[PDB]
Amino acid sequence: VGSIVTCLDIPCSKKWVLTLAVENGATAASSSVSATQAVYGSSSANATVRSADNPNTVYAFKYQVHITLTKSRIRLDYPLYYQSDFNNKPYEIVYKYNQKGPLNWLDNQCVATWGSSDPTCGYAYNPSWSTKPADRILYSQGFCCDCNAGDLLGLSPNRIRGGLDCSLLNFDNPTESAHCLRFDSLWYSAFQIGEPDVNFVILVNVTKCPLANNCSTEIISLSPSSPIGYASNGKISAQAIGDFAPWEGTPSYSEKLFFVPSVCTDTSEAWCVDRISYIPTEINRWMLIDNDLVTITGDTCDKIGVSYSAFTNEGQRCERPTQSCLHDQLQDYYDSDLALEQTGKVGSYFVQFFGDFDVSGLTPRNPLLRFFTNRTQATEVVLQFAAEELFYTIYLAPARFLRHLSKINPGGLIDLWIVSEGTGQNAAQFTVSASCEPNVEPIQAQIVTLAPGQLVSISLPAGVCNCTLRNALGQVLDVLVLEFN
Ligand SMILES: *[C@@H]1O[C@H](CO)[C@@H](O[C@@H]2O[C@H](CO)[C@@H](O[C@@H]3O[C@H](CO)[C@@H](O)[C@H](O[C@@H]4O[C@H](CO)[C@@H](O)[C@H](O[C@H]5O[C@H](CO)[C@@H](O)[C@H](O)[C@@H]5O)[C@@H]4O)[C@@H]3O)[C@H](O)[C@H]2NC(C)=O)[C@H](O)[C@H]1NC(C)=O
Ligand SMILES: *[C@@H]1O[C@H](CO)[C@@H](O)[C@H](O)[C@H]1NC(C)=O
Repeated sequence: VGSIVTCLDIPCSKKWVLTLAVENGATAASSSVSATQAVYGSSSANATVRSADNPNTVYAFKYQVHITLTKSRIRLDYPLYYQSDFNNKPYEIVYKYNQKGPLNWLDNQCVATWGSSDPTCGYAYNPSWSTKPADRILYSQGFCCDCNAGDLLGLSPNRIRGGLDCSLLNFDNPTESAHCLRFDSLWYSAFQIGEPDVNFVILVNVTKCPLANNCSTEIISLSPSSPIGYASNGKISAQAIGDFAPWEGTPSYSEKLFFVPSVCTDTSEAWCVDRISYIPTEINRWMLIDNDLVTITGDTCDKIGVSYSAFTNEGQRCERPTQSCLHDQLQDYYDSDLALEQTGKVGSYFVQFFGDFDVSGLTPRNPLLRFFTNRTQATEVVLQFAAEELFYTIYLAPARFLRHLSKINPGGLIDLWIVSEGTGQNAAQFTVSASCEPNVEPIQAQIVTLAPGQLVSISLPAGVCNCTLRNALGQVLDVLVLEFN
């Protein structure tokens, strides 16, 4: 049980403070109880609460109080920091014709020199919707391959990427090829990951019921981010207490990037609309991928985010097969883990393979990285109650029998004098009992009310009388023995 404090300079004049602990657990059908629950003001002994200062006052429950605390599973929430967006699978297209016919060195050359208004691949622009030549993206026009001798050794070595037949002397036969970088419809958003925060929910049910010798219910929710809640017009407050910091050994994903599918540039591709659908089977296919598998600058080949500079500047580009520089993309990680998921094995990139990923309440374009855990831990919950309506005051003053005045005259009439000593204006109720034993009919006790400093006399109708003074609540103050007859 808790004590009662005066409300120092949380709205109250007097305040009941109680501290409880609640712990979470995996209950089952058989053992279904993890709750912390306590009742107050129901038994005849726990009906009063000691005061912090001035013990002469105790507070009795006006209602019987039911408080129940339950704790959710413990979740690790990883803060996300937006990096940029990344294409799912870039692909190379090869052009060997244009609107004039086959590409060749004589009458219809492949054009990819920077600055030309005539690139066979076209340019890309930044912003993408622009056609201003000043907004052309460097290296976006791709590059040409032809039936010449490159700087390195060989005879017509640049024919390989475009599949050119450098032996036919024929104007229907193209002798040059253009190579352009393109991005498929699906774009992922990538996030950096911070160190996790702990999260849980504590439900506090406070139920007031009448005394017995209708019920009311208020629910307070508590969390590490919102640790203080109120109820019944600020008359009640609950607060979770402790170091909510993550523990040692919690998994860290700092070196990784959170890859969330976000955008379809061509919404007419049903496969793309599926990849961004916020349903649990696809959200569990979002990916954590090591940062060193990504190129944020796009000038590194065979890395997530590869772009025009890496594609065009690859050494001996024309001697390489198509789609070179474009390996190991998000689509390849997806297919790799998808086949593992489709065969009951454990992959390396899907979030479902990292733990109990929370898919609830996720809104598109506002993703989160949250994992439920094994953890069970106790959390102290401090409760405060405005005592104005929960308790009425009960005062306890000292009280003596005035021995120099309380006598017995020789008919049974006991003249008793009681004094309450001290200062105060709050009366206290006292019970006076008499136990005259030898052949004396019973004497009924009587309640007397005395404020500090007051003094009253009451008469009670070979013997001896045991007279006892009792407090308003389960105490005895003074006892005097007096002879009779
Ligand atoms: C906040 O906290 C307070 C108290 O801490 C809660 O109030 C308490 O709610 C309890 C249930 O909600 C309630 O206990 C009930 O007592 C009733 C009898 O007085 C029961 O009818 C009631 O439901 C039963 O529970 C049984 C458990 O299995 C169940 O078997 C039973 O169903 C069988 O029995 C009926 C016949 O009664 C058949 O018709 C039926 O077909 C089944 O055979 C039934 O479900 C439960 O036992 C407490 O009395 C409440 N205490 C107080 C002080 O009010 C609040 O609910 C909490 N608030 C919130 C929001 O959580
Ligand atoms: C929880 O921990 C226990 C041992 O402490 C382990 O056996 C169990 O597999 C764990 N479960 C989960 C879901 O982490």
